[PDB]
Amino acid sequence: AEAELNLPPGFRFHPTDDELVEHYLCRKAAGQRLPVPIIAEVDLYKFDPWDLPERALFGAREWYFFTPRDRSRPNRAAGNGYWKATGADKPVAPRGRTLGIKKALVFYAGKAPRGVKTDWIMHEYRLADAGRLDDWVLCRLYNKKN
Amino acid sequence: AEAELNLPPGFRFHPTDDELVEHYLCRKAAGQRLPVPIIAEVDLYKFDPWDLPERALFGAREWYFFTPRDRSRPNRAAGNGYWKATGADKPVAPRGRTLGIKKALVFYAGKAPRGVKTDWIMHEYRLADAGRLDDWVLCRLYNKKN
Repeated sequence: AEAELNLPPGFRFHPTDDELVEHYLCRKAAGQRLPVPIIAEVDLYKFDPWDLPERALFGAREWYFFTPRDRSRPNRAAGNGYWKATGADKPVAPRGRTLGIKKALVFYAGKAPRGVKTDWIMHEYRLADAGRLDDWVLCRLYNKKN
Repeated sequence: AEAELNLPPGFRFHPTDDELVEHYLCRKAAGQRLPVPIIAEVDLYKFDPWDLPERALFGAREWYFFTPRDRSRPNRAAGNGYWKATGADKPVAPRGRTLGIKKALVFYAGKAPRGVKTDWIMHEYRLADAGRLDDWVLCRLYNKKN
């Protein structure tokens, strides 16, 4: 939607875990210029997931945000519901002593534990004692039934 | 590997079905210039899949070839083995009266039916009476355990 501002057909943003952490999350936490300004900044955990694509700077099937928060926890309260951890923190280990951590979540609309599973999924990527701060995480959102 | 000749990190070839058919297979069968010259041409069904990435013009996890052949069939003999259909032809219907067909295959090394399943997968994309010829198909190859 502004990954539209350059490319030949079939080319699009489809980073690896090493790339998301190394050239996006890392740089934002080090106050480095991003390779391109395509990740929207939002107070994400204040939202219901269906109000999120709003709002993203690009994307049709999946969306990318910089939000404030994490530093390991099953769950993450948000909007009029909560996110529930779908797996374990997964080490993401770029070249340096840089260390990322991705975790997968599912939104439940409603207050715990009487919440109901939706098809909204999120991958939260946090700098997990890498090096570069707290402070920012980088999230990829999307619905299972696209 | 030469999708390397341009782009910002996390950007790469990751086309949709509509895009593969519309701007790649279609153009090759109409003798139109490709948006970029990144699809290798090979006599694919003469090969064993592990000799294919050779050979591709780019790619680390998945690979794209233009090969001669199809026009619907469970199976496709190839190399010292055969490909076996993993599902049904799937309509791919870009904007025009253009109509593609993707089908999914699994290689079995060995002669039928005493062949043994490998983790090589292939998506064959053929122009299925679209419009533009026979003649070329467009294949995406990759191993399940990357």
